[PDB]
Amino acid sequence: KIPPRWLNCPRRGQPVAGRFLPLKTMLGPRYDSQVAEENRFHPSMLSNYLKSLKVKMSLLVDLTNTSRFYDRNDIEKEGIKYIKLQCKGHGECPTTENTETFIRLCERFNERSPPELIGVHCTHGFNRTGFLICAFLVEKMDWSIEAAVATFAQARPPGIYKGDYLKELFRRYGDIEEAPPPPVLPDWCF
Ligand SMILES: [Mg+2]
Repeated sequence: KIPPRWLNCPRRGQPVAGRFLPLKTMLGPRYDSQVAEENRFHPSMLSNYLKSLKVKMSLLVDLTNTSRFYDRNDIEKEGIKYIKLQCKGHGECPTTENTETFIRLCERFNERSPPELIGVHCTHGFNRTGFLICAFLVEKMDWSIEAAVATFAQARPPGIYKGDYLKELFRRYGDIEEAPPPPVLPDWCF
């Protein structure tokens, strides 16, 4: 069955720090009977959009822990590197090991010229996706965690919305006492 709350979720956010493109998961043609034409998001739709802007994606990081949504070959056949990065389950935020894995991978690709984007997606494109992007911005790009979280909230509204995720990012990179409460969600979520 298609994931819950996916149909109304925007396919992509704005790019973050000129490098990361946050996305919800694509769903291949296997789900066409459950998804109306206007709401589809096959992998081809992402690559055709990038081609239309003369933009290349160097790497797509899939944080879903499943291969049931789309065919990784639809990404790889276009010359985009595909990585399935398994993250801590049970609703917990990504571990320090997961974040190191993500940073080790993305640092091999973030400095290409000409510039290319790194796509990042979980099922919906907000919590695991925003957590790992923020961790990279702080650890490798020297942004403050306040700036990272606020930029991700404006690029992919409403941003990270699990309060435990926000608190863990501030415990790791700032002052846990200053972590913001989760945002109030928009009506489309439910
Ligand atoms: Mg096909």
